[PDB]
Amino acid sequence: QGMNIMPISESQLSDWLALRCLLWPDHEDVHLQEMRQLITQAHRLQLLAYTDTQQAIAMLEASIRYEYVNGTQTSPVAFLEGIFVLPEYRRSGIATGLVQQVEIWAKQFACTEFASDAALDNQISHAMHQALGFHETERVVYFKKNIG
Amino acid sequence: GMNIMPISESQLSDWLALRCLLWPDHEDVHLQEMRQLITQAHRLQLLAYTDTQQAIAMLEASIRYEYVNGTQTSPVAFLEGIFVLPEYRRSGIATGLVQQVEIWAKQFACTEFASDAALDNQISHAMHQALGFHETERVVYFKKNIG
Ligand SMILES: [Cl-]
Ligand SMILES: [Cl-]
Ligand SMILES: [Cl-]
Ligand SMILES: [Cl-]
Ligand SMILES: [Cl-]
Ligand SMILES: [Cl-]
Ligand SMILES: [Cl-]
Repeated sequence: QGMNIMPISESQLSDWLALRCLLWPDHEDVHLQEMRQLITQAHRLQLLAYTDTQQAIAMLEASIRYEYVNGTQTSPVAFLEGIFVLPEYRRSGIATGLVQQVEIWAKQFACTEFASDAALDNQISHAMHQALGFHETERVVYFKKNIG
Repeated sequence: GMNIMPISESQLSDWLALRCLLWPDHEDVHLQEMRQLITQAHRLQLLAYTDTQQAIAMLEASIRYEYVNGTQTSPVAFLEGIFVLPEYRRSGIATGLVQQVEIWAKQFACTEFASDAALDNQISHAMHQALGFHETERVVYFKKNIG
């Protein structure tokens, strides 16, 4: 009679896409191509939260990382790839419940650290991360060049 | 006539000495990390030597198969670290060290060469530009404990 978290199945790709496009606006086929791979992967977790009326109101994606993640001292570590809750549902703390499901899952992979990141100019994401129990570790500038 | 060479198991001394300046830590920690690196196919570590066979620069790099911020390809080469003695920077040995990674990376089927730096290390940012890198993203990292 409230909210409910579940790992995403192929049957729920549309509900996943609808929220995923709000988080990361992009071409539908790019999303779907990625979504279909992720659900076959053991090192990936993707969840949806539903209401009574079967409305998908939140999603989370996470991974297990074996390469060095900034701010960490162990490997592997869990990593938050994306989380999105509809505004009307933020005060419900379903985001806390989603995060907690990753930790149970990450514990299976012998992880003791759960990392994430956010754009430097997105302070709201910084406030959200702290509200979920994350603390800041490092601020980083990324560079790259083409290899000719 | 500076010479750039991959680091052998008998050059830990020169490597350690430059590696300690770049990342101050304790010797036995460095050393056992260094010994592991040498055997790894996805890793490259170089030293630059002068005429007098004085070690004046070092570089470490890796191939990354997991997502690196700012890139759109996988895998990518990644600059793990680079140090040139202050006195030898004006010689552009850092440039010659980067080039050796690219050749190595090309031959690993990479097309992008990524790196990062602490936000408060503007000198590194100036150095990355000097080496031909351009900025892709600025990012804050977070963490919480599980067990
Ligand atoms: Cl798999
Ligand atoms: Cl359903
Ligand atoms: Cl959210
Ligand atoms: Cl980002
Ligand atoms: Cl190997
Ligand atoms: Cl330098
Ligand atoms: Cl860093």
